[PDB]
Amino acid sequence: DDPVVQEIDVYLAKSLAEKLYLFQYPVRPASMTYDDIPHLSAKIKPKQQKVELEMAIDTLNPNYCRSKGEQIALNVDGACADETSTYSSKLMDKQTFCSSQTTSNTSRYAAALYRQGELHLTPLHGILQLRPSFSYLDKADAKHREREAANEAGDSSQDEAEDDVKQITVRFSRPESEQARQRRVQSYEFLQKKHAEEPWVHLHYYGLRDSRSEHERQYLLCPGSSGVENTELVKSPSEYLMMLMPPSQPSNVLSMAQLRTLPLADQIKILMKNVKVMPFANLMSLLGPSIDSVAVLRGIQKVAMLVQGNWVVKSDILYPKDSSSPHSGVPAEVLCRGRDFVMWKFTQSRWVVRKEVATVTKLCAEDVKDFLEHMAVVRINKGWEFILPYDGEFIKKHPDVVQRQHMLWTGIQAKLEKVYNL
Amino acid sequence: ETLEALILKELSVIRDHAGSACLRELDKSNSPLTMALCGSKGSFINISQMIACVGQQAISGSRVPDGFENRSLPHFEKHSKLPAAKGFVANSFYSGLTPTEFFFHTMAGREGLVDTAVKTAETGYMQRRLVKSLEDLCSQYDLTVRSST
Amino acid sequence: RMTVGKLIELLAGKAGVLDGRFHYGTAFGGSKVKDVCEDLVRHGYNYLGKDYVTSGITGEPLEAYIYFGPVYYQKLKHMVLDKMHARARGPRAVLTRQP
Amino acid sequence: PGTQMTLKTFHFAGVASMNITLGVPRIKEIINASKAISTPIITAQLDKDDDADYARLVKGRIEKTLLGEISEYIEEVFLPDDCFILVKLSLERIRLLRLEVNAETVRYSICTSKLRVKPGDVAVHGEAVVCVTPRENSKSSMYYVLQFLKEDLPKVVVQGIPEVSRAVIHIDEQSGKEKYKLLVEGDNLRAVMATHGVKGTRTTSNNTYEVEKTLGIEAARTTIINEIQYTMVNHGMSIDRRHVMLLSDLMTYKGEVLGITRFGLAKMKESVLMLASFEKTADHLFDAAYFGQKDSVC
Amino acid sequence: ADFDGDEMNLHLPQTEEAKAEALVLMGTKANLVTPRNGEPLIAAIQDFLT
Amino acid sequence: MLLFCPGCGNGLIVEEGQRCHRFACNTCPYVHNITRKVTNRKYPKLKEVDDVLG
Amino acid sequence: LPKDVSVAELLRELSLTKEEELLFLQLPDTLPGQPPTQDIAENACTLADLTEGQVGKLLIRKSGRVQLLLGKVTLDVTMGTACSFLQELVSVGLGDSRTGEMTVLGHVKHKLVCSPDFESLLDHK
Amino acid sequence: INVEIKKIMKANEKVTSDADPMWYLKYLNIYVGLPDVEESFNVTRPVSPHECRLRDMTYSAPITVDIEYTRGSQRIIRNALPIGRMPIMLRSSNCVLTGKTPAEFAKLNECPLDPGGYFIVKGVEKVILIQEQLSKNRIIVEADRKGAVGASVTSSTHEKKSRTNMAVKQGRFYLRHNTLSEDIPIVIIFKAMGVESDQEIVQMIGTEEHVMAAFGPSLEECQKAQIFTQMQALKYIGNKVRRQRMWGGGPKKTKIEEARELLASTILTHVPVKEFNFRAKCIYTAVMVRRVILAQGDNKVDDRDYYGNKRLELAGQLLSLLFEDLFKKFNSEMKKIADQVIPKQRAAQFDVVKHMRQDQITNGMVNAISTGNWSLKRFKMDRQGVTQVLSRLSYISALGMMTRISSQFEKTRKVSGPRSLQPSQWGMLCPSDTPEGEACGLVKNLALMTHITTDMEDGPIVKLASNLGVEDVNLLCGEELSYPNVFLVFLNGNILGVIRDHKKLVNTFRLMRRAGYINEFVSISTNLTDRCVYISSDGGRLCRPYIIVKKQKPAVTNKHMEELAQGYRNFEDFLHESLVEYLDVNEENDCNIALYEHTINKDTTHLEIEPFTLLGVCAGLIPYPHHNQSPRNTYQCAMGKQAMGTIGYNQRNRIDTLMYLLAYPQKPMVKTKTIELIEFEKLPAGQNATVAVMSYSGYDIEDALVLNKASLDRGFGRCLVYKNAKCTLKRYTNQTFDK
RNA sequence: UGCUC
Ligand SMILES: Nc1nc2c(ncn2[C@@H]2O[C@H](COP(=O)(O)OP(=O)(O)OP(=O)(O)O)[C@@H](O)[C@H]2O)c(=O)[nH]1
Ligand SMILES: Nc1ncnc2c1ncn2[C@@H]1O[C@H](COP(=O)(O)OP(=O)(O)OP(=O)(O)O)C[C@H]1O
Ligand SMILES: [Mg+2]
Ligand SMILES: [Zn+2]
Repeated sequence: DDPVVQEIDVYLAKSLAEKLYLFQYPVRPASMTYDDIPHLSAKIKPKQQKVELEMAIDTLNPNYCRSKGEQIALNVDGACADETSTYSSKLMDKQTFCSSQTTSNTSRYAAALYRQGELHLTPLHGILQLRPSFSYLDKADAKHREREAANEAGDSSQDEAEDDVKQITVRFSRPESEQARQRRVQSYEFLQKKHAEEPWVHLHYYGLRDSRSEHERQYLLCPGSSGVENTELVKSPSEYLMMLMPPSQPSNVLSMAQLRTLPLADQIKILMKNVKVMPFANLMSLLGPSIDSVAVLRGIQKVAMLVQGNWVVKSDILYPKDSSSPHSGVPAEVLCRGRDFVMWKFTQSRWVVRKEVATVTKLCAEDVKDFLEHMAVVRINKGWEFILPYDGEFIKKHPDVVQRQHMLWTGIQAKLEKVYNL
Repeated sequence: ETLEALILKELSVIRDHAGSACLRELDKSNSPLTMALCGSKGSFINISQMIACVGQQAISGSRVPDGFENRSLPHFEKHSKLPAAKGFVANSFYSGLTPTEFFFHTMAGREGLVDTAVKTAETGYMQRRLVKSLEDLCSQYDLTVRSST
Repeated sequence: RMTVGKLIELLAGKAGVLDGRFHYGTAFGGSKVKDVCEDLVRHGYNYLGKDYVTSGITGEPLEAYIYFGPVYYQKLKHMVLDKMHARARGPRAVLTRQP
Repeated sequence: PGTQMTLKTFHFAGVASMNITLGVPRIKEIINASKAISTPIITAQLDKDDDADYARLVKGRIEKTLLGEISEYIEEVFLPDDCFILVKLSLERIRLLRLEVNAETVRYSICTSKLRVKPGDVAVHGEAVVCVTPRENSKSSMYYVLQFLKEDLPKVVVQGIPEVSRAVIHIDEQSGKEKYKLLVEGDNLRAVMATHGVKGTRTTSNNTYEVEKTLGIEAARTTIINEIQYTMVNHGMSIDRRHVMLLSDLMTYKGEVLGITRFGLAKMKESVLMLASFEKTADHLFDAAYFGQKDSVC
Repeated sequence: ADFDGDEMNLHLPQTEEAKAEALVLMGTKANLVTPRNGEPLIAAIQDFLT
Repeated sequence: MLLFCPGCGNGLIVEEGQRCHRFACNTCPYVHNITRKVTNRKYPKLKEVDDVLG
Repeated sequence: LPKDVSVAELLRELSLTKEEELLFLQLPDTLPGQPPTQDIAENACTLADLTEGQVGKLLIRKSGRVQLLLGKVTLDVTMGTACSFLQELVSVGLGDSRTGEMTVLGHVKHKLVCSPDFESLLDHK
Repeated sequence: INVEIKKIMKANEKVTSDADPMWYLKYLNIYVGLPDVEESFNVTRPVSPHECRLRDMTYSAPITVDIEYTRGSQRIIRNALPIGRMPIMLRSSNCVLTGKTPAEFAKLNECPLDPGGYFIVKGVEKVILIQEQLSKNRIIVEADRKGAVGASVTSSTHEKKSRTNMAVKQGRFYLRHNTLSEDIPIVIIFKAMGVESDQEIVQMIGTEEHVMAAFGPSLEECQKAQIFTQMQALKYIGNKVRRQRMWGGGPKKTKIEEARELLASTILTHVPVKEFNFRAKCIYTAVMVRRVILAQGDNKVDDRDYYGNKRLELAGQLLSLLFEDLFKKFNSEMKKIADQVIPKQRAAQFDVVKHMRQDQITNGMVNAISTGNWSLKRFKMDRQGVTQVLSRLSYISALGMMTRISSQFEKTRKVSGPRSLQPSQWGMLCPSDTPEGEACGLVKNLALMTHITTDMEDGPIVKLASNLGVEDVNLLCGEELSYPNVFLVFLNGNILGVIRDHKKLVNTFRLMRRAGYINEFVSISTNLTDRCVYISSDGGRLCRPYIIVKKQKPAVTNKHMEELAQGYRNFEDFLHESLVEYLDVNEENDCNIALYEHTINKDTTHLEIEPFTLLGVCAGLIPYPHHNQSPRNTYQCAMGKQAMGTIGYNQRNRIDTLMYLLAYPQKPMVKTKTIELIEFEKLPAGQNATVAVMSYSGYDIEDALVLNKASLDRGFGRCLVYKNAKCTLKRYTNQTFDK
């Protein structure tokens, strides 16, 4: 699936980045538009965008009821007051559409204008949903309330001068508790008053049929060459993935990933502590080919010993100085001595007898069993055999390391003969 | 429901034919067969279930309902009305029951257990009421059953 | 009760004690009947557990073979000594003078 | 036997449908003598038990059929001169189900027993066409009260007993002859017996209250006995008929079927101590203290 | 009963009249049949039928 | 059936005007006269013939 | 009306006809770029920080795949929710602090959604 | 004790009194420390759990906190001031038993095989059973007593829990809430929540013909009234509102204000409103009405027994709630004492140090863990039987009682609806293990291989959902909700948005979770019947590990198993390498799992690790359970909890009110792998006897057995019963003592 | 509460 055709280019325009709004009518299908409806005005605020459109509707059309129009006009407004009237004439002539804010940030939304062979993207400064607002009914209810008050007052023909002098009812500006103050701030009335504090801005309407529409429609384009290498937008896939997903901030607790993040020495130490038996090639494969062999060799020579070409973790690594036998509680030094004796017996011969080790080291059966299971397997009629075969390749490749390990084992043998009196 | 009835009929046919074959092939002096013949304990159905083939696991007189969406267990396809996927047990107790078959058998067992648990209390209350209501009648010497009054 | 699992456990335990092994009764698996039957016939015992047995009372052999084998029985806390109860006149409650 | 009963299922009594409550719940409903029971069954015999056409005819006669179940389409037509709801009856389905219903019978069923529409508002414009013309009744009902009739008109009955909800044609396949009967899942025995073509002499019912109210107290006793015996036999366990006879007589010795609940027990018995011990201790004790009713030791 | 750990109660009457009534009316030999349908309950059981 | 006013979007009742029946909204003077026939069928499911079980 | 696809949409918009069309596409929160000298941090990079000119290409592969090559990475473009109500894209330019102009640019009919090809980003490294 | 306690302390870090301003008590950091005993005079001493068992005391650690306050307007700081005592769970992070070797366990007189995880209070071992409840913030469509198919939603936030219902009793949708005098039509609530046009409401409910036909009656009923604006609907709601028994304070015409507050905060608390913007809440109620309409036809009624909607609360959440309640009570008491002391005492400046009672929290915790009855007035939660006495009949008894789960139903009657064994319990709970009797079906046990998830941050989940093309719900109208290809994506009961081609979304989310960028415990499921994509990240959900299968071949090979056996890798490596992943009930509902390799077909997404893990701990002892009947396995599990045998290696030093030991216990010959896993062979509870199946002497008629006299004479079945007799010689108020 | 039946 190769890009056979339609290799369209994408351009970016910043001319109307702060002047582009998206108005959508959830109740008006796309078939019918407001191109023929003469608009009158549009109130708007720069901050806390909430636009209110005031349009005009026809009356002589057959789809308009003149009697109900007169009725609603008399209900919303007075008889002939006309100082603050929602409608100039005695009929419902003006219609109000109120805007609701969908989301606070609209940076991820952009308008795309498609021309032959190119697509121009322009950011949106705000997106609002326009719906037919019912505000004339609130004023109608207020007028009905004031008319009821007027009737209650005119219950009598001649109303005597009421001695209703406004006594001084100046209330305490009581210090409001922090909880009550927060409740007041979070109240809907406070937010509405704060929104109303911002002054309104009046704007005229220019329909799509106007020449100004086609005149300003060209600003969505940008003057530029067809082929231009963008200076930005050059991060690798890994960098993009790290950007769009930023981070939040037994002895085998550490996993492989956590292991690889540690220095080479710690990696080798933990690998020898967990496995306790592994060739050199397996260690090189697990650590990775990008690591030099000399470094891995120097690291493993400090926490391992050579037995029949294989590498066995040192005794002191498994049993720290402050540790003890989990079965008998003997000090870790005796466990280290016993494990060294077992490793020496394995280096001297491939077959090791459990009874002989138990008799020489004077240790219990469970400790010798644990020492043998770490580096040996039970073979019937033969005793205990080293788990891995004789690896002569590593011996032939590194004779100096072989000699170093041989002299170290000679020293360990001298120490064991001095201790156990072999 | 027609498909359900037909599948249940086919599974019951398999069950009864396997049971008949096991009864015909079994030789005399068989302790289970003898205990089923004399009626001391057990029956031919239990023998067929434990030797030849376990029957269809029926919950409330119907196949295993779909606990998950459109299927009893995720191990079967969606909208799959196959016998093995609705409660049927092809294997016997001797050969061993598969995980799904064992789960369906445990479902049937717990259903029976809860049924008996509810029955105990319900019949206890019914017996209490019936006895408290009927404890007054008695047979007189004139062959007329009269109340306390 | 159709407790064929008990018979399988008994056969597996017999085979294990004969060959000195611990058979596994893992759910939906474990040692099959054929392996234990082979182990039984190899040691000279019957391949079905049933063995020739003589009646201890009359001293005559039984007409039917008996199914012998090692079974893991576990004793429960329910004892007759703790459940045995007998009440004489004894004490009575203060509110209602009853036992 | 209640403990011996297993409360089984799948016992459709040979019809593979019409789930009926049997077992301990059924014995409970029987002994309680409740006026309304769950899943009432009525068995009716036919005069012509060998013909299926007559069986379906009597079924349609007894079974409740709504207007929406026989009409093929209902449409609100707002003509420029007037608005009204129109209903087109499917004569084909009518003759298939063998229902003796026509446009005039539908019009007569309208305006009666429901929706209060007057006869002058309903008209017949053809062989299978009916018209309904709502008006501004002024009882919070403007012309747009259409929206009520359009929701209620489809559920107006055109034929059958309102109480009857479902009736089926059961067949007994005796080797001598295959006969037909009606199994009605309703709670109206009088209407079923009064319908044409139904042998009212051999019609039984499961609801004891209806039998008591319709055919007397002895009929109720016989129905209770038969129902208890049948419910007990369904589970394979048998009881001597004398026990159920004594139970039914004790339930029907005051002329009215009184259940075993606290209400019937109080209506039957008179001892204050027994009523206080069974249920409603304080209430019964205070009532007796008020009435000063002396209780014997009988 | 099934002899699987069930605890049963044993009562001793304290009156000669009660003793005689228990022996006569509640006698095991006199209650070999149930009053429900007259079927005998006290009969052979497993290990006796076989 | 349910219809809405293009002006405000509220439900349209049917009322008898001075010349002909018309759809009208209860919160605005918008109206719409009926010119030709308008129908809204529902097609109820009928009763089916049920069978002779047994 | 059958559910159209982006590839056929663009094909019939360019081959079957030549009239321009206004589209409304939804870009991800962060673009694969860095704010150019915007005083920073690995923050969000939106279109408000990028400059004019060619920023990416739109490829239509076989089998109906529609991708957007916006540099080293490639997103995928799919059809968004099929909106049927009126959507008018207008330009509200406040030229003066007292009087501004509202310019109806056009109508919005189709909606696109651009998403990162997470599978490619994962199998890459 | 390491995270939640710090969050609770931070939530109430500052407490101050209204009188005498500029005075405050600020908490800085709280510590629990190691377990200690207050025996010594004003001195602490390390104490082992066995010593607490012997001395009939509690095994708790001192809860201290560093604080800073103002005595006389001069800031005084305390770095270490004990405030309470928290009972420390055994084998916990701060417990002395953790990180100890069997020899060190012997030095402390504790069994190494002891499961632990139970509290020791006043010498008794109490265990907090895992509580099971219904998932919160979820719509439930169910039939009412009269057969009406209505809906319910129990919105539960960190402060309030409110259950609001919706019924169709009279063909129209009425919404019922505990704060409304009478249920009101749903259209009035729609008009009150900002959306006043009926066309928009209908589009939000649905565009299907039957949907409009069913919703017509509600529109007509609303039209009959004069409610057409938001103000009128709010006034009607306020008229349908009742004061909470004369709330203190001047109302000042708060009818409409109270209505708006109840609509914004009280009703649907889980649905958040940015600033009195009910758009999300409007869409939520519209989707609920649509679900009710769709359910009013085909009877697709959701079931409560579906464990995919169940949540398990461990001891952690219960203890967190209890500690929060106790800390709030302590802060309130301190504020009251301050208000009572500071304004009238003397020029001697008052300080909280002289009034910080340290016995409050300790006594509260002790009573809550011992009695087991939890009464939280701040949440109005009155629970009983939360803690139970650990049964020491045998090792298996305790090991099985530690993994128990109780039901919210709190068995008191015969419901017979949750008692059934649901297929949703596959791999999570043991089907056979259940107490035989009245508690059958409602007291369950966990499976051998299972895990309970915790709570996540939910941040990266929302970020990835937003970056994957999820369109904002506020940007489009509700009409898009009626399209067949548009699927709703939720998040813990909250509408996250809409999406198209949900297959891509689910695949990418699963791949990202496998990669490691998303927490492996976040579950994603899809429901095509309702067309809803559920994203669950709350804690308490049951998850099970499964091997990922791709193209008829499992990801796990023999080489990986060899590496695991040799120690090159662990289970966490399998989790990171996209080899084994955790699946939830709701997630596995859409996935295809294979029992064995031979069962793997083309349409398979996962593979079963082991089938025998379906059983629990008690059921694991059954040798060859698939060859027996289910009641047999249930009775075997019931009696195994009462089986007689050794308890541990410290059973001789242990002194309990009743203990049963076996003279010569022997390990079984036919042992299940579960026995080796739980190390039951080290502490067997039975003996292997040469049983012969036959009838003898007719003394084995019904379930009875005949024993050999010589066998019993040679030690077979010999048992030991140990009882405890405790006496106390206490000192009374007067200077006299019991001698 | 746990159980026993
Ligand atoms: N350990 C124990 N717990 C009990 C006992 N009785 C009740 N409970 C617990 O308390 C809860 C029920 O309390 P009730 O039994 O109603 O207590 P009560 O009978 O009102 O108390 P009293 O009237 O004093 O006997 C259950 O959840 C049980 O766990 C008992 O005898 N021993
Ligand atoms: N709640 C109870 N009420 C009355 N009796 C009970 C109750 N629980 C147990 N029992 C006694 O125990 C007996 C129940 O045993 P039963 O149910 O017949 O066998 P079971 O327990 O199913 O054994 P299987 O599982 O068949 O091996 C009968 C009854 O006398
Ligand atoms: Mg018993
Ligand atoms: Zn209108």
